[PDB]
Amino acid sequence: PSKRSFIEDLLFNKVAQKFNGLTV
Amino acid sequence: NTLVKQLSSNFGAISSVLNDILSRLDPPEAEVQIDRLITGRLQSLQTYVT
Amino acid sequence: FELLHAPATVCGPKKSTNLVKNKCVNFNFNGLTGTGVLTESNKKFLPFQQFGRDIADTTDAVRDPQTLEILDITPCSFGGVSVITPGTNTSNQVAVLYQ
Amino acid sequence: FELLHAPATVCGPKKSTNLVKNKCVNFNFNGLTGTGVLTESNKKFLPFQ
Amino acid sequence: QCVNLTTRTQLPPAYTNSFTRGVYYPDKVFRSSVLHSTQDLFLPFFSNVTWFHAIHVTKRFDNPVLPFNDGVYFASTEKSNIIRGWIFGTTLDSKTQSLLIVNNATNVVIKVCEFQFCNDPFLGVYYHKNNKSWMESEFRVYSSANNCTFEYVSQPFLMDLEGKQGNFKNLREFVFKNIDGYFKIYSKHTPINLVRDLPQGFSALEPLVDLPIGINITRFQTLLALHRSYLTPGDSSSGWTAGAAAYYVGYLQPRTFLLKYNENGTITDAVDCALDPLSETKCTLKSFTVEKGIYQTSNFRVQPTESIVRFPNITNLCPFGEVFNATRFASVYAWNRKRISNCVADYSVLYNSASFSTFKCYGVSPTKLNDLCFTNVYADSFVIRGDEVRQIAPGQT
Repeated sequence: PSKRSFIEDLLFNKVAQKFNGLTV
Repeated sequence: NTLVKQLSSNFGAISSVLNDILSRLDPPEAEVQIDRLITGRLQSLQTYVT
Repeated sequence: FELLHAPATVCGPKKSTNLVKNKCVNFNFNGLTGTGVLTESNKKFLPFQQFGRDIADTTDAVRDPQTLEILDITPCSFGGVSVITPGTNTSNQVAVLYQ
Repeated sequence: FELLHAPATVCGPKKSTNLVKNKCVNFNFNGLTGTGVLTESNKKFLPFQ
Repeated sequence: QCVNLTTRTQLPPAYTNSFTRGVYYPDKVFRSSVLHSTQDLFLPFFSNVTWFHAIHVTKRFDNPVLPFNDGVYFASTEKSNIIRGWIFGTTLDSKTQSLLIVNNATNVVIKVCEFQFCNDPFLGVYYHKNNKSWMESEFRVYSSANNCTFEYVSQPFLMDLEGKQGNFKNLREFVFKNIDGYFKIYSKHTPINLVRDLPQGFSALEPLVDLPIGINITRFQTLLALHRSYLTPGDSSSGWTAGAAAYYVGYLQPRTFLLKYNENGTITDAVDCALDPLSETKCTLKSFTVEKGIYQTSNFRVQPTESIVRFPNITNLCPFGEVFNATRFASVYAWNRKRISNCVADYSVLYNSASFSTFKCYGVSPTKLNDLCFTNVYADSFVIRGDEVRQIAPGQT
């Protein structure tokens, strides 16, 4: 489904607060 | 998580929620506790941004 | 007398009102006040308890002293205001962006 | 001699001194305590300021 | 009460729109080639104010008593000198010190006494045929004055008092404020040339004279004038002409404008800071030319509306007969502890039974007891000597 190779898809699996003023 | 633990502290007072201190102490007398909460939070902001 | 150490049983000359949901109005349960939207919560508490905290040590849900139900607290203070302008030389029109 | 809530407009004349220039001395104009040199200026300000 | 006018055709006032007006000097600091922004009560741009008219050529003569709020912007398009003076006060019934600022044809006398105003004060002159002088005839302003607190006499002059009908000539703009009793006056005259409405552009209100008066202005009223020629009989029925002037009554609101200082030191432009999204960016970044990019302003908050309270069913009253003012309490060493719960308690019902000489609450405000919920109330009663009450305190010995 994504435009990535088999090596790029293998390493992707390994890798309330905003209410207090911690926006992301 | 460090800034989360600082909000629950009293910083020398008896409570941490601003809606609890004003409900039991009048602003003319609660000024000695609100100033400690603001100053005690400015130290965590300067440390976090550093 | 103590403050916020036992369920309400004394209180004073304060009459109770109705219960409104899906609104970001103020609330008061056993002296503890706050601001948040009272919605539904699938989690249940314990019969020998009342208040409830979380990971951030905040009041997320408080048991009602009448219906004895579970209502989650969600403050509506969540959002920001932004504006993008292409410049005062091109045109005098902007676009309000919500965070 | 009465003292009420009305703004008191009867005070006392303040004693004025001289004017020293080209020296780093202390001055006090309109309650503004400052220490500097009162050098001449050519530009003008506003009559109501 | 007095002698007013008859057959008055009152017309409902209309609504107008401002054109960037009501910008005065917030401070007395000279600035040049530097931008400055402060918080002060100004006039919001593109606002909706009440527009009053005085057309007669019909039969209209309206002058209500509008309340005086924090800063009132007054702009009158006087074309033939119709508006004379203004009055200020609270009740206006010879009871409080009222501010009388009237601009007659002789001297600009400003007195602060206890005048007795009628239901409709105005000025009445009679224009003769042999002479062209606009002398003062009927003077229906006040009845008498007893005690006064301020007097002022201006220089003797001769007012023109024209009577040309058609287009407007002068434009008087006054800003009546009252900050801590100090009545600020900002006068600014500018000749105009149009039919009606309000001219555009930008003006600067210059101060006149400050009069420290210790009163409390609540309401005000703008007075007019009546020009009676030789053709009118001179009675108060229909022989009166109010002209065809108009005046704007606007109230100042606490806003924030970005003042502009050029090389001369005068304000020539004003930028909003909390109104339009485009004007807010120029005031936040302090720059009139904003580059093409993305910027941030304030946050987003939703203010609450209602407030519900949920307390358990407590339909019992705590007995104050055996707890307070009983027949005999215990000593200081063998004090008795009583548990009070499952009942509604209150201290405002204790002043009628016994006058408390010392009601000090430690660790809690005494006025916040009826706003919280008591928990485990223990009654610790003991009778000691009056010289030992000061020792009973959380911190003494």
